[PDB]
Amino acid sequence: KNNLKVTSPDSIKGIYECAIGNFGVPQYGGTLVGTVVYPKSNQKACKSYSDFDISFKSKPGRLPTFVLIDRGDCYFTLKAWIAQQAGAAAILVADSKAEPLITMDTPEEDYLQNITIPSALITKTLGDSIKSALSGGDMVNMKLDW
Amino acid sequence: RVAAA
Repeated sequence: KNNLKVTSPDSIKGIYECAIGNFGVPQYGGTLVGTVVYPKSNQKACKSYSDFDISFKSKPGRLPTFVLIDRGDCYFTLKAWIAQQAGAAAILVADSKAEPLITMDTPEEDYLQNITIPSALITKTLGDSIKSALSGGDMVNMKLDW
Repeated sequence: RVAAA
């Protein structure tokens, strides 16, 4: 029920719908500008990125990292927890089917109250556009106002 | 809708 702004590159800039995850209150409230990274392994973030020696920590003076993550195989909350542990500043979950947006919900059966990073589900189309812009060498910048 | 996964 919210949106987001891809600010770069020109080929895909614009305002896109998205569905904010229904878990965690972001610690540093306000507006967040990031650079989008699509991981080369563990793209569904159901296992820890440490096992892969993969980190999304940004170097001093560079944009915080927004990790693009594919839907599948594990709970949304676990993906947010795993990506948070790898140091992403936010998580975008590309939907697996082309369909209207759904709201990522919490499960029940805990780390849940320890999830802090902004989370959102985007459409498969925007997910595919971002990946193709990145594949072609353009960094994909993005701003979140939630 | 909503979902957990």
